[PDB]
Amino acid sequence: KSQYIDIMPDFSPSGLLELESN
Amino acid sequence: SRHQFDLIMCLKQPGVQTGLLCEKCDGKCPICDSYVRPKRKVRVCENCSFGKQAKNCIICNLNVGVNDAFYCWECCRLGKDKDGCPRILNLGSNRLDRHFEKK
Amino acid sequence: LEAGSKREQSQLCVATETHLELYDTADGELKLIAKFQNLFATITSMKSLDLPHWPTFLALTSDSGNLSIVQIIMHAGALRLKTLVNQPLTRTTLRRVSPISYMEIDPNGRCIILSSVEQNKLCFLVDYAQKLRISSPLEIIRPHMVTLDMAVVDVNFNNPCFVTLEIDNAATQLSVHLIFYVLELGLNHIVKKADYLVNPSANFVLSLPDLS
Amino acid sequence: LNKDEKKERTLSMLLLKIKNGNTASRRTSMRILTDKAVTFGPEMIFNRLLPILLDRSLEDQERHLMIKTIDRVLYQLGDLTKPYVHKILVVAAPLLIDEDPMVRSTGQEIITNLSTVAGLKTILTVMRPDIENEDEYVRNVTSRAAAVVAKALGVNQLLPFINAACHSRKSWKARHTGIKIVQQIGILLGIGVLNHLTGLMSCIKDCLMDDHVPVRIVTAHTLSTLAENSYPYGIEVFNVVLEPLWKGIRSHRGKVLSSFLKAVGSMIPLMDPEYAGYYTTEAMRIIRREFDSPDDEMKKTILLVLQKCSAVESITPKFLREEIAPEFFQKFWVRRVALDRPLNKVVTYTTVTLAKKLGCSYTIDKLLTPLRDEAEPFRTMAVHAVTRTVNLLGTADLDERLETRLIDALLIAFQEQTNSDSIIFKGFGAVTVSLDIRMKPFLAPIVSTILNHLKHKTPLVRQHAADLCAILIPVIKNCHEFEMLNKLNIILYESLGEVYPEVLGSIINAMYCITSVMDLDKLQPPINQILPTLTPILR
Amino acid sequence: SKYEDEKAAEREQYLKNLNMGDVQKLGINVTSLLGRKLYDKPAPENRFAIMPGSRWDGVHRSNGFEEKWFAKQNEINEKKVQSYTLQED
Amino acid sequence: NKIQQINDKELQSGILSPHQSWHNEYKDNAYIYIGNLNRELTEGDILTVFSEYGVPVDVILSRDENTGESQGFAYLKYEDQRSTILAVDNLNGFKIGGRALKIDHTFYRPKRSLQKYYEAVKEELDRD
Repeated sequence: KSQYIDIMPDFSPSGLLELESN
Repeated sequence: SRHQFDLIMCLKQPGVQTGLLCEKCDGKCPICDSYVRPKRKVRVCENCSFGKQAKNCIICNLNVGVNDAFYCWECCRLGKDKDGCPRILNLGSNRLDRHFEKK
Repeated sequence: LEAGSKREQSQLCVATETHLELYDTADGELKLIAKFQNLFATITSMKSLDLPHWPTFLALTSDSGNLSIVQIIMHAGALRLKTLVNQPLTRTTLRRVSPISYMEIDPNGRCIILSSVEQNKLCFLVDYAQKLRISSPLEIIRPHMVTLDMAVVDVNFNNPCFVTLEIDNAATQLSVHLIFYVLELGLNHIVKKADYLVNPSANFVLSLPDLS
Repeated sequence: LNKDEKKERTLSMLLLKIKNGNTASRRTSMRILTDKAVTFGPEMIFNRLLPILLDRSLEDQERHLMIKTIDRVLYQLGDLTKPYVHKILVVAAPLLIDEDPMVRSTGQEIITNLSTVAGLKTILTVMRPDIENEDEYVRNVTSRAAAVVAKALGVNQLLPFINAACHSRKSWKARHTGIKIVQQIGILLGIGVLNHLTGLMSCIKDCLMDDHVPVRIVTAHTLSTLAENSYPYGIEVFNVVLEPLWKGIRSHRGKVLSSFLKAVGSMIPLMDPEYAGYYTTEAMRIIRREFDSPDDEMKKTILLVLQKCSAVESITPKFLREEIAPEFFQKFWVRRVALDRPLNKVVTYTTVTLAKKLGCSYTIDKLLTPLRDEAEPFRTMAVHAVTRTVNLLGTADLDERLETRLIDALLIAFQEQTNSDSIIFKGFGAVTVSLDIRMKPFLAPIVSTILNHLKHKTPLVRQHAADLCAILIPVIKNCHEFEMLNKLNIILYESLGEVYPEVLGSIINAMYCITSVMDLDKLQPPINQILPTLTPILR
Repeated sequence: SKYEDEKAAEREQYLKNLNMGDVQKLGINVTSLLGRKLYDKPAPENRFAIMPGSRWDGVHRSNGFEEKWFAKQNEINEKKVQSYTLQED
Repeated sequence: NKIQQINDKELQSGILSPHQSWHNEYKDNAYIYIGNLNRELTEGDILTVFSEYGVPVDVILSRDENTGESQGFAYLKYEDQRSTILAVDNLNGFKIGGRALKIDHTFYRPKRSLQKYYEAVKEELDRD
């Protein structure tokens, strides 16, 4: 009941994928 | 080798195993390099045996060996037979220098 | 010979440089069985090797620097002297460096051991299979030491040992010292265990079995 | 100056002629160095010579002409100072890692000459600051360099150096590289490691326990090399290390499991029959568990252990067929294996060794599924296993059905080959030689395909059509199909004006095989009509 | 034991079925085939004609193989025509 | 670079189409092991590069239970398998963040301990 799981996904952009193009 | 002066033989106490010669060096005495009248099998020492090294010709030590190596009659009369392991260690000046010029 | 099945250790082979002969016993009286063909070499040692698992075949080193293990055998109608292994060692003549003249055999048949006078001593490690097989030799070279009396220690399968009386060739005074060697089967090399300096008069060595 | 400024040119001219010069030029300027190397200052030679070897421009032809001058100069002078010994190793040692063995050796040829020249005491002072070095590539270089020194001078003189580095608590990396020195000592010395194995074991065991895994791993490999290179003799010195391996196997998994199993796998053949049966049945549990590991490092270790175990007396050939064999051929013969060469060589060699314990008829039974497979590169792999096996196995075992299915598998795998390789011919020729008199019924349709392929357009296929006649002839005479012998011979005669020299050579080879075997009178063309057709071919 | 075996079998089935690709399972053939979101802009060409997922950034990411397969594809397809047409006599 | 080595040999022989290709060994597999990832790439960003070759239904990034950061490997199931043949083959050996990632076919077995992480991921990929 505190947290579902301590881990969980993100679905957020890292600066690495955008950066390499620019 | 008789004509190629830089190469250094082994000359250790021969064990029980027979040297081998590639198709190209086949039928040659390892001392005088003569194609005629063999007499006795060669016998090389342990430390020339072991793994990949044992298979390679005992003259060029590059190509893989197939036939046994014999001493010629004349080298068994002189006694150069029983000096030691008749196996060439280094590849020598001639073989290298061909190699690099070609590429 | 003459018996379908009989095995008895009573029988003896006797050699002299060129010549070789075979006698029998057990009749109480030494009989000649065979005289073999003419050898044409100089036999510098002869010792029976009896190896476990089989007749016995006399191991014979000579001039020619060959260790020659020969089995006397019955073929055609008469006894012949048939060879099994002749391993090359040094050169042909009777010469001081060459390892003949002392040949003593592990009492169980695990290994032959040879020496010279001076320089080297070799040890070949015998095995039997579908065909008799010798190992590559085991060398020890002590450079200035002339050797006298190589006699050999029995052992119960531990590790074959042997004892020599060596005297040094280059020294100011005569010192002749007794020196034990142990072939170590595990690492496969001959080790020098104990070395004791004894008075110069020393003449010969002999092995006392067990003391148990 | 102006007088001695002339020697300053001469060497720079000689060093020019050698590097870039006519072949008749440099050959005279090498003769001048080898004689005059003494009179010129070794300072002047090395200070001028060595910088060339550091540019990025030089070609391989030009570099080996410079190294051949260092080797010929070092051979003479014989007394050399430390500043240059550091320089020479900077140049020479990176050769030891170079791609091809010809360069690898001429690099090794230097350091074994330098080791005697510069003496023992000097070099070991130059390695000490170098082994403690931070840079990886420099450490990978002087593991191989210090090991070459070890063989030339003998390892005992150099052993307290290693023991200082390996057991060193000072730096982590000195422990690591100090242990690599043990491999290339064990690899160079080959069998002869042995008598030194006790002294070396000082380093390995205690350096094994390190908390750093990359050291834990290296020793597990340096044992497998010492274990193999030793072979039958060692075990008595490896009992000390056998205990901590298992507690590392039974836990750490990962890549530590791949290294520890390689060590334990290569101790087995030197264990006694009593133990050797024990540890394998221990280890065979681990392998069965790791068949699914996608890593390469593990697969190379799984193959080593399967490879080793068959020899051991304790496992029976029945146990293999019942379990290990069917779970082998299905997992390791996937088409993804046949593609990469480094893991093909292993799987076939592993198959071939298992073929001894396994009935020959059992392995060949399982290799029919790949011989009939659709993929080309996978049919070639399963041929190497049969041919390699075939010399290894006698064909007496095969019931008639496999004898027919084997030959259909080969003919197929023969007639779709693309690349030219010997393996198909030796293989299809090691089968025939074994079963020769039994071959008679299968020999009619095979010869039909030779006559069909000698009409084929692509010139490779006319090589392999004629290359496989030279193999079948000694089979055929036993068969007695002489009319065919005269049928093949004429067909090889009418083709003997072919264009392609690669193909025309092999037709004559088959002509030579038919001629020797057959009755001289019989030959069809016959001989008196053949020989005048050859004389213009000698030209 | 039998029950256990059955259970094991079931789990195996589950494992396998989860792993199988969706289009094959419904299959029967060969803007989304299974109504999944699809990209908009023109994508690079492809061996199988599959269309990138709605979420694609739009950068080429490739080792360069997929283009080299076409070169071999075109080659093999060309030398079937060249072989007859270049025939002579 | 292990797998990339194969396809060049394979293609060179003109193997062409899956029946003769080693990719045929699988056919029932969809998930792809995605290795040698950089540490900061998260599920959404691994769900950037891999839709070039198909439509992902699932994804799993392997990450330590405690600190919750990338182990560096992921398991990503494409809707239509043949994307797998396409991704493994074409994108293997490609640089992201300095280190060249590895792909290979995999049989993927779910683990109890992540059970919620499945719906938490699925719900986002279930949006489409």
